Amino acid sequence: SKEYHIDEEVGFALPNPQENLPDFYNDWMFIAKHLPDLIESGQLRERVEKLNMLSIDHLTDHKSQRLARLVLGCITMAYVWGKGHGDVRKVLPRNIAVPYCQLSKKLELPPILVYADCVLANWKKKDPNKPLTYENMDVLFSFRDGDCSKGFFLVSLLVEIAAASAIKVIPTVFKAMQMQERDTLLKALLEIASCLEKALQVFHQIHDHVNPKAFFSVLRIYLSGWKGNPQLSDGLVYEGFWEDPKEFAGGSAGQSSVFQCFDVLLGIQQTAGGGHAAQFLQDMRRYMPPAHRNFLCSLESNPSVREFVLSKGDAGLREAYDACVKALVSLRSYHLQIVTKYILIPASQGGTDLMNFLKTVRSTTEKSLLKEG
Amino acid sequence: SKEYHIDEEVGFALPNPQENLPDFYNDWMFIAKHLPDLIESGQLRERVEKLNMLSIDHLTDHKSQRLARLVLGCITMAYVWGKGHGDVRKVLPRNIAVPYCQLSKKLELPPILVYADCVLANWKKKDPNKPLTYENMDVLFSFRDGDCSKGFFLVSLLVEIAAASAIKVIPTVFKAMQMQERDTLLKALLEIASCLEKALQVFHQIHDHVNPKAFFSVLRIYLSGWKGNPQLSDGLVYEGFWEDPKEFAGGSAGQSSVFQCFDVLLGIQQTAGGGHAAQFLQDMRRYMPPAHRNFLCSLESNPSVREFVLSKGDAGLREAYDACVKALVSLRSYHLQIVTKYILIPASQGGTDLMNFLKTVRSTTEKSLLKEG
Ligand code: HEM
Ligand code: HEM
Ligand SMILES: Cc1ccc(-c2csc3ncc(C(=O)NCCc4cccc(Cl)c4)n23)cc1
Ligand SMILES: Cc1ccc(-c2csc3ncc(C(=O)NCCc4cccc(Cl)c4)n23)cc1
Repeated sequence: SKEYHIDEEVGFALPNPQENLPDFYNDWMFIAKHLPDLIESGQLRERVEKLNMLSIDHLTDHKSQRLARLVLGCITMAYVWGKGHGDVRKVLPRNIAVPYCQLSKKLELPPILVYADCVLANWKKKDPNKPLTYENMDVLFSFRDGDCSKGFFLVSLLVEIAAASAIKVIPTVFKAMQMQERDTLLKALLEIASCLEKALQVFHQIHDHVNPKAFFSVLRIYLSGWKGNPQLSDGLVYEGFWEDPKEFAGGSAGQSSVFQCFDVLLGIQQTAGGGHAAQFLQDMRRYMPPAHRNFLCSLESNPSVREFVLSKGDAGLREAYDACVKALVSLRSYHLQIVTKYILIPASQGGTDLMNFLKTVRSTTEKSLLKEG
Repeated sequence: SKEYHIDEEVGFALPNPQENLPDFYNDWMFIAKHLPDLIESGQLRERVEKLNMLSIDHLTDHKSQRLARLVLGCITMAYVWGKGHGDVRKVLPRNIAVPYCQLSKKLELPPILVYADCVLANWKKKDPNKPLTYENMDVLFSFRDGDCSKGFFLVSLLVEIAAASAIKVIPTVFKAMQMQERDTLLKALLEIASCLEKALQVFHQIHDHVNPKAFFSVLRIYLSGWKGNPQLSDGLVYEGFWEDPKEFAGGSAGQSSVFQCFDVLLGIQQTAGGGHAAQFLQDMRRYMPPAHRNFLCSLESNPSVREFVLSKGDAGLREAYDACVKALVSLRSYHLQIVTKYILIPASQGGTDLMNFLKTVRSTTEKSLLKEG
């Protein structure tokens, strides 16, 4: 762990995200901040075309250009979708698309808003001395008023932070596998399982901050993409950067590195002969920061912990490994239970495909256990 | 150069491939060796459907179970595509599917024939002592008679080898970036550039040995997979193993580890952007020997050569870099020249999707140049 951009406190989240851009990009910042207003009042799209072409070079360091990608991503989502009710836009203005794509190419990310810049790069502590707890922090950007995006992004971010506690351990696991020290390894697996169960609570204790009208709410349509989307059948033209419409997938927490990482570590079959599930999740790595998608790979570069633990005929080891897998099914489940409270409930007078997707992943997790319970 | 299985003399190719399996696997070694005979006669699908389900216990050392993969592989393509005319099989026999997937999950490869299978692990020396040259060499397997097998696989392999002479220069490039030895880098870069030049020269001098009407021969039908293939809507069933029909891509020379690794090294980033071709080559990585994707990624873990050369304001070093890109572009252009000559022209008396895919891969290589202003 050196140049994988995994922070030891906040994990895959961008630590202390920059919340102010150079004055040069104030018009960008303005539209972005006042997203909820500009949309409902209708002038957003106008205020977007009002923008002249700005160069991205004044974005000197990593963090600033990161905030830029957030600012522009939102602006883009706001522009494409508008009030969200159906008035789409098939062409993104050159004075936005060109900077967006240039910077997007630079940071190695598709020119669409992703989990990495919408959750992990979209936050700040209120009082910089009080710890990272919900009541001490806030988002930087939301789409419309009462979309609960504050709570949605913040909790996910909090679960993301909570998982970092286990990342620290990973080298210990691979090292303890190499030098062949059962006791250290077993010890370390329990510690991971311990941290993954710690993540369950931040999920439990903090599920209070999303309103049952959040899917059916204005969100979800703002995180919608233009890949296989009937509304932009062929994708969005990024005017002055691409002669042709390009398709990019929308938002999915499949772009959260955390869960993929431990899916990999524990050898949970996430390539399992393809299938929408394992395949989707894979090509969702293309939407992760180049350093994180790189860390993921690197884990598979390492030998399987699952193949090791099997072969040792070690009861305490299996249980320890099972304890981690149990921790994931627990996580996936409470997530799934929370999801059903949000899809067949606000289906009141497409949403069942997701229900399957979740369940196939969770199932692949469950089938990984070594004691059937 | 460590645990990546990159032979000093033969690159990514299997060091010295095993010709004969263990005595046990003779029910297989027979079929595959007499495979052209058995397709035309229309007895292949039958002989396979009446076969002993030999267990994978007796194939042990690396060279053997890779030969096993090749054998089982061709057999599977023969059994699915039949004569190459219409008639198709959607299910693979328990007796041959199960030991194949047992060996596939074992060797961490997908249960389809691969470039690594039928090019890297498919050859021999007629005269064991003398150099690796065309006439000195012959393949181990084929599908039909005059089906263009030898030349295609052999020329590929010979270019793959020719290119490998550079893989050994890779560590220096990263050492010279670390120790910061400007001269050493420039030198090592010119050498890599020259290795690519030499491989194009090899391509020139042996291009003929590939049969002029190879694309249209049954070959392409036998190298067809079951991923986004209309003919196998849901993909092949490996029954006994997985109850569901599973989905895997047919052979593409985008599984050639060398070409991808020079893309990576020079920072051509074919694997970035999330676009159609971007996601493809990234997915083809899963169809490479495990030892090999790891190496590809290691390269990706390392600092960017392109970045380093851009930063230094060093025209000599810039030039030596371009030399490499030009050399990789030349390599691709000549390839595209012969692809046009073999596939476009004879179409008259998908054919475009292929031409487009190659062109972008070439274009995004040509675009990686430096000295432009
Ligand atoms: C509380 C409101 C939430 C709802 C309604 C919700 C809904 C969903 C839905 C519908 C999917 C499948 C569609 C997709 O993203 O591809 C999903 C996937 C996912 N969600 Fe959430 N989610 C919520 C909160 C969270 C939180 C707090 C986390 C933790 C960071 C999380 C992590 C994930 C992950 C990792 C996936 C990918 C599926 C997997 O790996 O199993 N979600 N979510
Ligand atoms: C002259 C006979 C050949 C023909 C007709 C031919 C045709 C093609 C076609 C149609 C593709 C795109 C389909 C795909 O693989 O996804 C392709 C890709 C490719 N071919 Fe060939 N090929 C030939 C010989 C070679 C040889 C000898 C090599 C050297 C190993 C080579 C290396 C590649 C590579 C690396 C790709 C991936 C795309 C790229 O890197 O630009 N080909 N070839
Ligand atoms: C840019 C971005 C990406 C992922 C997340 C995120 C964090 S936690 C989580 N679970 C699911 C998602 C997600 O965005 N999925 C798409 C569908 C969907 C989106 C929002 C609400 C609903 Cl109800 C359904 N997500 C947040 C932002
Ligand atoms: C399993 C396997 C994979 C790749 C190769 C190979 C080595 S060099 C090269 N160029 C293209 C390919 C290739 O097979 N691509 C598929 C399209 C195609 C192109 C030309 C002729 C035909 Cl018959 C088919 N290829 C050989 C075996």
